[PDB]
Amino acid sequence: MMNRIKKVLVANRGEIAIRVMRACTELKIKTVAIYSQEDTGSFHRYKSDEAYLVGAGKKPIDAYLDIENIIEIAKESGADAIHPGYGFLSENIEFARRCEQEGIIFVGPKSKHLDMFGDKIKAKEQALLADIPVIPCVMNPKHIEVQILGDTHGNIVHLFERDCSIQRRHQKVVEVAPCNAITSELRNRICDAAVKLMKNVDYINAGTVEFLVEGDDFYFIEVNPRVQVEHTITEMITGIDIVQSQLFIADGYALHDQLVAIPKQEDIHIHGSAIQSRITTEDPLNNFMPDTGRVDTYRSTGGFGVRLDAGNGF
Amino acid sequence: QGTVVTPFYDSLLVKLCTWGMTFEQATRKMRRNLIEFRIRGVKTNIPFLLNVVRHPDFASGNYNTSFIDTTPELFKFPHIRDRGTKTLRYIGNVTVNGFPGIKHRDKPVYAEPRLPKIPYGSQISPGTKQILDAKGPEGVVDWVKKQEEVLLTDTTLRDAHQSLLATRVRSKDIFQIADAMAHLLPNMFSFEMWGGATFDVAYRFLNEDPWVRLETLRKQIPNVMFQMLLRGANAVGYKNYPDNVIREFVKQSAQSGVDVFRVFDSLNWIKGMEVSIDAVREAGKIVEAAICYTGDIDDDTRTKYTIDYYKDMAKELVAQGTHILGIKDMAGLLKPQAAYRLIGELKDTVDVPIHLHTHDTSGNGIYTYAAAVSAGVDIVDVASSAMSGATSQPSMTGLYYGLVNGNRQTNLDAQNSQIINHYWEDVRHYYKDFDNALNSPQTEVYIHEMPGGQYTNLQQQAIAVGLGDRWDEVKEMYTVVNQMFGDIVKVTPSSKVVGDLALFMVQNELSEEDVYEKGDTIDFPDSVIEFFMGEIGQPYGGFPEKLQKLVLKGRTPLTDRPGALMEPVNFVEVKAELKEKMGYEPTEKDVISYILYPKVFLDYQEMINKYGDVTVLDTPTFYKGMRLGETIEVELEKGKILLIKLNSIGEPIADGTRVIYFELNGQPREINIQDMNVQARRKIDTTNPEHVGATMTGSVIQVVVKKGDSVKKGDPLLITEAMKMETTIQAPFDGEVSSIYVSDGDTIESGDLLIEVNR
Amino acid sequence: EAAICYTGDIDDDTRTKYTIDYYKDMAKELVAQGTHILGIKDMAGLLKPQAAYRLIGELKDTVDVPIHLHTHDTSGNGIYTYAAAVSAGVDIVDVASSAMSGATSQPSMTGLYYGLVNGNRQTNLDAQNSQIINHYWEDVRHYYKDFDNALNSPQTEVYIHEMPGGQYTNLQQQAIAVGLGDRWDEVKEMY
Amino acid sequence: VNGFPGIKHRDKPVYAEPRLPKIPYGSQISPGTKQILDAKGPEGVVDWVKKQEEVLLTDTTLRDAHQSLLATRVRSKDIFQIADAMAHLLPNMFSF
Amino acid sequence: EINIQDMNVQARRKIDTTNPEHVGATMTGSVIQVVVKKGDSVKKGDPLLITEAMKMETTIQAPFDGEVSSIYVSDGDTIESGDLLIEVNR
Amino acid sequence: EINIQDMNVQARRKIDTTNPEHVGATMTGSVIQVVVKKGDSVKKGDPLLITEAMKMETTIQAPFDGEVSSIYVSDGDTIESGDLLIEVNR
Ligand SMILES: [Mn+2]
Ligand SMILES: [Mn+2]
Repeated sequence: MMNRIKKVLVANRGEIAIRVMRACTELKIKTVAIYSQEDTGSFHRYKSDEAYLVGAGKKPIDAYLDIENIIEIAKESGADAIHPGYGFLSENIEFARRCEQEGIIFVGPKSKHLDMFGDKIKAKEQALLADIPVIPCVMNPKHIEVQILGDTHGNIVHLFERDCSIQRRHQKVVEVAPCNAITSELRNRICDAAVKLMKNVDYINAGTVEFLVEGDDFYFIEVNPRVQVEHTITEMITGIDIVQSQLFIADGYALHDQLVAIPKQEDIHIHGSAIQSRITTEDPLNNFMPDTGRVDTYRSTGGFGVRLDAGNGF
Repeated sequence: QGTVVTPFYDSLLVKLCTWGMTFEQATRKMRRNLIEFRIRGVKTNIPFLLNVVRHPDFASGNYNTSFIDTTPELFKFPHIRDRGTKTLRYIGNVTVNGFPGIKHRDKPVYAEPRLPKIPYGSQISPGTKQILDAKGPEGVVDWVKKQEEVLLTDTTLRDAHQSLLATRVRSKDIFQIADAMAHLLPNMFSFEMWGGATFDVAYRFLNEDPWVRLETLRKQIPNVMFQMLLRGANAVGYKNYPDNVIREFVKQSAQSGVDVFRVFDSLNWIKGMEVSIDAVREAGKIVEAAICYTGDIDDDTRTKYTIDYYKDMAKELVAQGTHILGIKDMAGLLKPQAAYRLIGELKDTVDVPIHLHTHDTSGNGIYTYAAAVSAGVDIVDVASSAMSGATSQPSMTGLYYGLVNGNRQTNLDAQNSQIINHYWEDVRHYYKDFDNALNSPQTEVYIHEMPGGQYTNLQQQAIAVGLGDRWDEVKEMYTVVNQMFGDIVKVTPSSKVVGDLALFMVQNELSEEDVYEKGDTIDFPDSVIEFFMGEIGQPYGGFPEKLQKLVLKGRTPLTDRPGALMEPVNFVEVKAELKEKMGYEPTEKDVISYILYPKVFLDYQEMINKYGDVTVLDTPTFYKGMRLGETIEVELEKGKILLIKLNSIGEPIADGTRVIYFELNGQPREINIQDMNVQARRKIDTTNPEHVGATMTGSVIQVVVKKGDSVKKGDPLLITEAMKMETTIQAPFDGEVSSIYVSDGDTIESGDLLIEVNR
Repeated sequence: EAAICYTGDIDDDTRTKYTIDYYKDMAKELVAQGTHILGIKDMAGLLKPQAAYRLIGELKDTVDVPIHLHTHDTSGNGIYTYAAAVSAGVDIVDVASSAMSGATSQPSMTGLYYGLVNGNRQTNLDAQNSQIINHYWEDVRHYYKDFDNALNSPQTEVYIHEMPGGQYTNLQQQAIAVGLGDRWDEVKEMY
Repeated sequence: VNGFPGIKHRDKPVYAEPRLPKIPYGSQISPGTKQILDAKGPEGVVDWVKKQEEVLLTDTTLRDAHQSLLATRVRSKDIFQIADAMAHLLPNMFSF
Repeated sequence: EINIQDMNVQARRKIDTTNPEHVGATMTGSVIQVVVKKGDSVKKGDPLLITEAMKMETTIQAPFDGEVSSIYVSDGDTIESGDLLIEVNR
Repeated sequence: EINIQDMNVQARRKIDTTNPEHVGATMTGSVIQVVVKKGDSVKKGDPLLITEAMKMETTIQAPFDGEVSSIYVSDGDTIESGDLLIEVNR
């Protein structure tokens, strides 16, 4: 089923690590997990075919940033490719550069894309070269992102938008797709705007373009060159497995190859509406400080229209 | 999680539904989800749904109502993965009942052992193994002649622990250092790493495969030659065996990666090695025919085992065609001045390199090695310091430092060998229970001549049989008996004969004269009859005739190699018999192992079927189980780990069965272990009618049922006394008997839970 | 028996402080100070065998008192070192019952007897008698299991760090006591 | 009840009675190096030593040996019990 | 799981070597003094308790900043190496 | 002192090394079979019980003529060296 990618090492932890692993097994790809010492018990370690300790001796977070140890493990284990997930090293130039150099497929865009979009300014720049709106401080805006996919063969699709406006102290809390309270016309101006930018730089794999909206204008603010936490809600309204798509793209296929099954832009539609809620140990009765300890009872839920993507809640 | 499914309603646990933009997509997600599910406690129908979903007629989209009842591939299921459950069954069993033959005690808290830090993807030097591959046996020999330094064979992975730790060192602990060994010790002539008592001890006591050890290691150390110790006549086995068995064993040993065969006879009878030697030549490998040292050539009183003796035999062995001449001082009897003279003379006499092997029993090992080195010896056997001394080999680093300022040096890297040594320093603690050799010089061996190993061993039996008080008597008798036999070379198996008879003569108040007088009325141990029968070769100088006559009792001693006289084994027949017993196709290796150790081979199979490949466990777990609240990591294969934790240990029911409460990779698991060694009364759950409980205060006369018995309503479960007047507790329904909380005898009160009857 | 403590390594000229001339000067001052027997106290078992031959030889050429050698079998070369010393003329050596010999103790009295009994120069000992005594210690040692904590096998590292027989086991204890058991190698390097 | 300080508290083992050398009753201790000292003092012993071709032995079993291996814990009771035998069986030692 | 204090109390746990939140005895000896209570905040290096080793007092410290959890020993208690003494949550 | 049989039973004694009426285990293992009852008469050398040592059966005999007294073990029981097994009165 896969051309070059026979084994993927998932260089992350938690929820997104499990998501990737699940997409890999669906495509018959072998998985390799990494865990910090501190994460010796994280359940994502039990979801992969192989697991290896990383960052021995480093601090909890630094251990998942140990590029060279990750490369050692990638190579040791026979990993054709690395999925960096979100956060951690997913947006880190040295890490992409460093994979490319080792002939290890980086399941993401090219290093130069992380470069032009690692900076808050050189992004502004690229948005100007694209000929799309930007800010020159905005009143009561909606915060609205557009999902982009793009293959190595110059095809580039969008998967409509997500409304990420519900925030607490500027951190996302509930995400809704699509943005129910805007017009079809505005939706396209924004969506086409993000395609324009992402084609303009020949963007590769999954990425997201963020916009602020006031009434009927919108203004570019950011590109995240990675999967996002809320991609879930987009898969739900469009039908398109984003994480499999990522893998397919990086292997070398093209969006519409019948196996990858991504429709033509005209044939991509919105079906229904979806909401995401992130369940965390942040205690609202204690200033949202994360609780700790053993989870003695954990019982999730089910039924029609329900999706669960488990982090370290088992 | 924690539900009790009952037999009354449908069985349904959960409806799993998956979706795609296409059927094809949905099928992949169903596949993943069925596999990713974990359900334990009860069997499920998942193996079957997978078969359906994977079938290409399912994927095609074209199936009809008679798809299943006519696709019989759907009902062939794979061999279950229950490696976890097995591992838990092993651990729970040693934790509750202890490991056999050692005192049962809390598992200690151990240091993690110091592993040498090797740069990642570093570069193993070629060594002596490459020379063999390119230029064969003669190439290695020529090479050896060129070297001014003395060369080192390392015995740490075989004779060293055979001597100090009852050969109990496990493959896991050996693999873990092998990589480093390759990188850090590339200049060794060889690694003695197989043969001796390791073959049977691996199977019999470690529940692991010696062939796997040899083969895993071969890859791990590709630069240095592997050496083994072979008893000529009987290989590594316990008998005599027909020639084709010996040749097959050797052939496989050679394929599997053994490069140098040290071949000896326990009586120095050259005929007894002739098959083996020839087989080694034919495999393209190195032959190290060996002469066993005994007596004391510095003492002319003693006229049997003299320097001319060793010289004659050195020549015959070159004539018989050995690449390297080995001198095997099994008991550490070769004093230093005699080493100088012996090695000197033998160098004047034969044109092959010489390989010396002593034991540091007396404290003079190194000194003896320094003498040997001054006289030209080509190769000597040493061990890591932490596994050296006493009845082991002298220290490899000890030797390096003792010679580094002499006329003649060793090629070793002290620092490297010290770093390796640390690993063994640590790991040795795991084997405390087998570290029983009193580890200090014993110069008495110059009187009695008991080999390194058999001293600790023979003492054990003496103690076992109530003679621990009289060990000195037995050591004196051991000496007497060697004289009674006309003075023989004592090493396995000649040594056993001398120990068997020594024990017997002490046990039965028998002197030497007592045996000459009343010998025709006395029944001597089987090994002694066998010895005089000729069943382990012919002693130099031959049997003493009067004593032979008394022991055999008219029996007619053969005068040839017992392998000449034996029906060759039929490998095709034996392989089929075994296949039957194992229930699948055995390897050429399984077969030879079954031939050599039929019983213990099958006991090994029985064991790994019950508990899986327990080889993989860390040694402290292997011998001691788990502490409450401990977590271990069990490496099944690189990258594939069982994180196992032990939470608690259930109270026993009547037959001793406890439930052991584990978490395995996040999954709570409950396994039943019968406590064999048991030194609060449960009441019923009034709600549950599967509970059968006592009605009044009294006792249990008789329990009439066993766990798993089928019952029909009204049937007799047990009988309870109430002031001596018997009354009979019956089944309240049809069902199956479960746990039984009481025994004939037990006193009981009303409410007391007695028996459980599942529907 | 005024004694000179052996340290360093006189077979190594890199090392210029504790040399054979050093031991010779001090041997004389000590005879001057008025010692009946000159003792050489190799507390750490550092005196290799060839250096023993040379050292004892030289010191015999230099002073007219008998010489008493004392080493520790820490490295595994104790006996060998004693045999060298014996070849060069040493008058007296310190040994112990086999069952209390080896490792950080003295070499075995019976070990020595048997190793020399066929050389140019012998010891005056009765093997059999010393073996019978030895049995007593073989047995009694078990009483002290709880204090028998020296890892009893050669440690050639003492040639790097130079920790005496006793203080190795001891210093390790404190290292362990104070939470540094994991880092004992660091401490030996620091020593 | 409370254990001995500084060691793990554990059941007392069942020990062998140790092998004491059999000495004839009222046997006869050889003079040795101690007599030389008493008669001829330090110089006498020194001169004696110079005469000996064999190498002489000081036995460290009762001091440095157990200082090294057993934390110097060997007790006088265990030492007295072998001393008689020592005198009879090891008379040729230079010193103890 | 609920925590109930047993008012009327009439086997020694060893450490989980893996976990550094476990503070365990280094050598055989006893507990002179426990210097902390459950829930106390500590800074790396601070004094948790004091353990005797043949009468010569030595002081067990916090291996990091954190919060004190369960305490398995009391002033008096006799201890062996490996014995779990105190737990310090991060 | 009166002897009462406890019908309802829900620490291992070692031997008194001094006393030869005590018969104790030689090595670590278990009890296969007890061949005698209390009050049985024995002649020196007779079979008292059989003890396993790594599966290889070995037989504990009477060290003299006498009478069997108390029996501290049963078929099944696990045993260590020094463990008092049977008592044989003269
Ligand atoms: Mn050997
Ligand atoms: Mn000293």
